[PDB]
Amino acid sequence: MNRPSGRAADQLRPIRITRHYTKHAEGSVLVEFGDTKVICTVSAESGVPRFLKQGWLTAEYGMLPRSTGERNQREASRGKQGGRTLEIQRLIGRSLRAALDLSKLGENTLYIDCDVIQADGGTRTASITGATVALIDALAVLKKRGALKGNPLKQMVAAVSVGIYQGVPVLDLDYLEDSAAETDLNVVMTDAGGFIEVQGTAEGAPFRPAELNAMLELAQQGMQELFELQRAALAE
Amino acid sequence: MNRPSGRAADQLRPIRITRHYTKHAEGSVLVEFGDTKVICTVSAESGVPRFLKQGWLTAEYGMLPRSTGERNQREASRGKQGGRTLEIQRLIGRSLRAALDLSKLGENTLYIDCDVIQADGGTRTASITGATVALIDALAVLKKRGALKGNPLKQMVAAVSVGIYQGVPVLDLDYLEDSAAETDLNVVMTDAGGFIEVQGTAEGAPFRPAELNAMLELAQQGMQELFELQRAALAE
Amino acid sequence: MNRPSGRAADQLRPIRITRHYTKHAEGSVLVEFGDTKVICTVSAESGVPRFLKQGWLTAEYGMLPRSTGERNQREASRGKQGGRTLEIQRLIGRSLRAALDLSKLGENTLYIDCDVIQADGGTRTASITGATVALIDALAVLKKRGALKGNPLKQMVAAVSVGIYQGVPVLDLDYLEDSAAETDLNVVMTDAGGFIEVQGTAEGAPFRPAELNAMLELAQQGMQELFELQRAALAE
Amino acid sequence: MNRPSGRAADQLRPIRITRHYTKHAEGSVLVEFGDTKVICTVSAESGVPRFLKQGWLTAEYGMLPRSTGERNQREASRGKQGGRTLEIQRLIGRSLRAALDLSKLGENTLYIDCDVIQADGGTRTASITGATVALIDALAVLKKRGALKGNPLKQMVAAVSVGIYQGVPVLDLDYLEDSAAETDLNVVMTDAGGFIEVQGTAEGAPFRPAELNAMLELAQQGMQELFELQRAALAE
Amino acid sequence: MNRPSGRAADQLRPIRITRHYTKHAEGSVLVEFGDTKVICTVSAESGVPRFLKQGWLTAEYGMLPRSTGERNQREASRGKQGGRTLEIQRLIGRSLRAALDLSKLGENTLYIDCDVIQADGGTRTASITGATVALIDALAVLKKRGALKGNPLKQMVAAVSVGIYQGVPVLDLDYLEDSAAETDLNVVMTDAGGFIEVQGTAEGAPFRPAELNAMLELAQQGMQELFELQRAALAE
Amino acid sequence: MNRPSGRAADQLRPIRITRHYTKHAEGSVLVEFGDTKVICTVSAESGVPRFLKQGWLTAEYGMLPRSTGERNQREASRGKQGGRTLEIQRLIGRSLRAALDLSKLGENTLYIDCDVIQADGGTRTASITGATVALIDALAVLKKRGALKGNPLKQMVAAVSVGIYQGVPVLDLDYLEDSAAETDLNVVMTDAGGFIEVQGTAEGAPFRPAELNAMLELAQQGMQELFELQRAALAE
Repeated sequence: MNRPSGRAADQLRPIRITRHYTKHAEGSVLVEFGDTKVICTVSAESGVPRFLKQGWLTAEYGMLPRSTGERNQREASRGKQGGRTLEIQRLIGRSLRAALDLSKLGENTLYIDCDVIQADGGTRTASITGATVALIDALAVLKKRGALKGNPLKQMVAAVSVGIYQGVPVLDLDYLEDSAAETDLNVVMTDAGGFIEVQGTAEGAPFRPAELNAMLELAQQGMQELFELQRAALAE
Repeated sequence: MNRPSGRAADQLRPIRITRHYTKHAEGSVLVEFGDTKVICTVSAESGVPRFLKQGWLTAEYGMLPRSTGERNQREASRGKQGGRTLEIQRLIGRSLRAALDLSKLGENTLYIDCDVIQADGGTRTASITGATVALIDALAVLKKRGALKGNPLKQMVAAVSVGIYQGVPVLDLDYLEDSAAETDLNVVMTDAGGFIEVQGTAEGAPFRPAELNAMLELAQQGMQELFELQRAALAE
Repeated sequence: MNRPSGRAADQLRPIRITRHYTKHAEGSVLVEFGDTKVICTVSAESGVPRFLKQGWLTAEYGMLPRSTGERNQREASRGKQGGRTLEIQRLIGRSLRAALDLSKLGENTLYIDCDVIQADGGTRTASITGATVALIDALAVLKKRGALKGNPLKQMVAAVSVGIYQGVPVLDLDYLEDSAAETDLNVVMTDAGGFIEVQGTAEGAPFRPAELNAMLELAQQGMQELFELQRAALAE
Repeated sequence: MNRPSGRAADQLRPIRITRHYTKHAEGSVLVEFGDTKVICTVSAESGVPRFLKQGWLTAEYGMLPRSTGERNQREASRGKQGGRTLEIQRLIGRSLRAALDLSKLGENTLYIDCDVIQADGGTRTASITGATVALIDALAVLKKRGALKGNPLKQMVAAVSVGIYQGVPVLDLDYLEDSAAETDLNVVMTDAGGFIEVQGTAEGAPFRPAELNAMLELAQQGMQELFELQRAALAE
Repeated sequence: MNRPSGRAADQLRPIRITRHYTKHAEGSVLVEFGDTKVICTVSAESGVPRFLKQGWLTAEYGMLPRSTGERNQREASRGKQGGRTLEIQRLIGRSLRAALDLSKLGENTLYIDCDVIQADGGTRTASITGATVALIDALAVLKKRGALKGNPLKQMVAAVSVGIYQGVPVLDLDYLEDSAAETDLNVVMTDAGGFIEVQGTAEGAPFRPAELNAMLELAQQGMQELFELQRAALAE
Repeated sequence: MNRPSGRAADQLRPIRITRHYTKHAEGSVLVEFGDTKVICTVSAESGVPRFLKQGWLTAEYGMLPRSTGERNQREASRGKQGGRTLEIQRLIGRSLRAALDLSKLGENTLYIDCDVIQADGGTRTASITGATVALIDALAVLKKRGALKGNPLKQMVAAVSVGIYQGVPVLDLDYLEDSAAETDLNVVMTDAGGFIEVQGTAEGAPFRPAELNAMLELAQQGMQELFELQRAALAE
């Protein structure tokens, strides 16, 4: 079993999170999972949709037409967001809201925008891992503006994928591996080691209990390195 | 812990699958998970999208405007299918294709249409469980027409949900339970006991390993009753 | 002249109206005109569009993808309602509003949803005939809730079609007859024997006065059986 | 009973048909029904949609934003054609195809475009009456080009409306009358005096048999003047 | 160098502006630049979009399907306005607003609708030149209604094009010339001889300074005749 | 007159062009005009739209939701590209095609994608200036693949804007200046000093001849520095 990148089965790709990446957002990060590069921004808006309950957070995902090996059609000109985009967006939104105590956010709405500049697998996991850092920077801004009702950060959140490649569970899939793997798992967890999201899919041979547990265990292991990178970035 | 329906935590709702429900489809079933009633039809078409590889199977999901407690906007007049619909459709399509050896299906395309007539939770799981029966009836039709290349049925597939209600994992959620539960799990498995799909989401307290395993174990248990019902229906 | 179904020229198909068909709507009926099966629900909403004048009633029509012999494209995924759908919807809305004294309905809006589960001609006429029964059940609900300003039911309404098949006017067309007939008539009438809608179209030989009168007379005749069925259903 | 225009109940508005109105179309007419002014063009195209059977004819309807008393939203910017437009378009298409022996049209497709420059009721009837003249001019062009298979003109077609105003059936409704009338009738007939289309609708008191016959008789009467105007225009 | 129309390089096409063309608009003009015929209407509406600052003016452009040599698809049925339409609309809106002191217009919104009945080049320039006359008629109406805050007419505005045909700058391009020319210029100026819009584009040989100045000088020259025609029309 | 950035009236912002920016495109550049940062990629595709004549080149423009001071709605979710986007896209496409001898490009189609990562005025001019460099890199790739018919590069192309700020013509506008200026000019020129595009617009006081010439002269002056930067980047 030899991964295309020469990486070991339990080895993450080189990762880097850069804060204050673009100048307008209350929070802006360039997150890099190897060749996967995504810009995640957080935009604070006054008011809320239809609540009286707490604040709100919603997310959107986008890809540059040639962030991919083969050009992908611009959803703007096709006049419609595909199933994949909607799936990834919802995931991001759920994941980030799970990290917040919306009642302490105030009557504000946070807009998360994750745009893939260069894709090579795991854009959704990189997006969540990086968006969390951007989110924290944004909360510091709103706190400064005295627009919050306490510290809404419940707990850090990160994500990573796992897939069966050459019959072996490998961590943090790149495009080639994801294209070849018929069985994969996307996981979103917190600092406390709690799962907020687990999604496993099998196109051919169904994955059995031990198999799933094996993938789950590999993901948790690598999750620790991600939280570390997030903290390091926030302390830099 | 008392479920709204008075059902035990490990008890499925009354279930029934009726074949040859509507007269035009090559396969048509009315599947009932308690008050959740869905019509699942299979439409065989000659030819395939863009392949040379095998046949194909794709699925669509729909709900009647008042199949729900509160009227839901007709996607046709809104001129767009929402995120939920796209999510459910993709799941159904993946699940049913997993049940087939597309290479033995021939140069044909199977259209799966799952429409909710009355909803009360678990429309996607009922849809998959019932669609499989409809799919088998459809394969018998194509076989008769001598349009297949062997028996494409790899293995039966069924689905069920599980959620944390009143701090307890309960099987086959109705609308009230799903509305209250912040942690749930949707699972799609096969006869051999293999998973083809596992999706767990937590909006509040993240679910821990044992918790997930507990939900997974409850789902598998109830999955056996579903395969039984499917066989009984096909032998009737 | 032998109709495909073996039915006489002045014979309606077997008809049945089932009330309280699905559990959420204020009114819900399964109406059956032979093999044509439509679910008609009525959804009461507080308030009105842009009036100060009276209540309101609007209708929508839909078909399951395989409610037809040949699969029809789901308007939701095509992202647009076709001409036929809009035509049928408007007809239903006009027909049902004609049955009401909107000034006695109160500041409420009634949503009529007619979805074809199985089609075999006359879906629009079955829809109107059945929707009226559902509408009455809904009015009883609003009356109970003390949300009305008197009894808004002006008069019962029903509908039926007529077409020239094999050179002979035949009543209540099925799909085969409608497909073959180049001259047809759709009629919507009331208890008092008044017309609220008359639509005759000829694709080939134009229909002459006597011809139209003949079709009109045949429709009125069969209309009496429909009002009878509606009353019987409401008294059951 | 005094009509707004001072016109008698059986009196048509001043009518005029001008051929070769705009220079690009194979047929182009400005038809005027009083203050209702519509430009009807016919565009000949080589080939056909999906036939092997005959030629084809399809129609489209449009209104200038201020062809109406109150500005109406441009369907182009709303990105959608309303129910009214689709209804009128289909009617026009059916009406004009009824006038043709499509088998003698050849493998060609005729595009009918009816655009209202100034509206004051009866735009659809004026459209049909004028489009027929444009259609004939277009057929002469294709005949000259030797693109036809004989003379496809089966018979002239014209249209007019009738409505109950002040309790009296009046011929050729203007906007004010149509706005006030709760009962109206649109009719499309041929030279031979045959009906190709009859549509009567009642919003309040249903119209009875004699009433309908009365409206029908008034329409036929005025139809003769229209065929006369069409012939006069074609002989000019 | 011989222009298709036999016109000299510095000669405008025959031009005519007819006011009060259609009866509903507060301002309505038929403007004719040779075979290019456009109807320009102005619709006054009470209130404004999102301002507190002044009134507003916005414009829309449309073409009849066969106003062109070859039928152009109706944007209404395509459900979208093309790039060309949006470009022309914005230009018209900017041009006409430049002619107004919006602060003296009051809390009103003017809707400009320019629809091409017959096209032969320069529809956008004819549109602006004619819309200005319609705009003035509309202002007189609002003034009469005492809905204005003074005279908002800052200065008359007109437009014309210039292009390199056969290596020579020619004024007011028709369709054939515009189709052949790789270098053209559209200009919008005022009475005082000031430019509000200048747009030059070269598809092949880039145009040099002197070349541009030459085109600019030719346009200004012909602009005087246009202002003359506008005044003559308003004094008629 | 003091520009917000402290820049002189004839001083360009700091500019930088980085080639091979993202790894998938045949050409990819990050172009920076001060705080305006745009990624321009070129995607080579085999074949052409509807030609037999030469190759083709088309362009698309996009902005990240928070590439702007205030979040701008994602066109993908709005399901439509605004007027501004279409305008900029067309400009880019025209500009880049002007730089090519499409007959020497072969039966290929070049897709230009310009996405704004951070905006601060002049995104369209930066886009064109940078896209040209990306285009050249892409041509070298196709030449290597032996897919071209000679060297299609006719001449380098660059662009810059000019506007009246504080009554003075200033070069290369940032967002603040563009927001304040009522008179601006966008220009696209070639190496030979030829204009391929000139667009001047005035919202208030119309710009006179000398004024336009002054802006034009300032633009040409700064254009030389841009061609220099492009060459330097290609020789690096």
